[PDB]
Amino acid sequence: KETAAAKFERQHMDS
Amino acid sequence: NYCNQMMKSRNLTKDRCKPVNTFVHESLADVQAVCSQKNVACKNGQTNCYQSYSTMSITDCRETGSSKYPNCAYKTTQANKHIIVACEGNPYVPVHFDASV
Repeated sequence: KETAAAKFERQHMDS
Repeated sequence: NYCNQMMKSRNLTKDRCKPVNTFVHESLADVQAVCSQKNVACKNGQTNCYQSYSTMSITDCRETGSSKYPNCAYKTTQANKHIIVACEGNPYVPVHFDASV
């Protein structure tokens, strides 16, 4: 469903 | 409060309260590019972490001690610090945050 690198983007990324 | 909001939205605190959480205000490309920068050990010992050359605009979201689910309070702290993420896989990309130098 949600990869490890995808979960990072959602949790921390806020360009 | 930004933390209470972003954290809420991102499903970070929609079923539990997360103690800490850093949000990077830089482009994802720039952030992912960190995976080919200063290679150093993570706190967990493993040496597949890469500190950013430069300092990114961030936001440290701390849960204040007085809060409890369903009410998670967050202390918002803006900053510009080097980030350290653990990259893995192909393409090598950030999968774990680790600190803000």
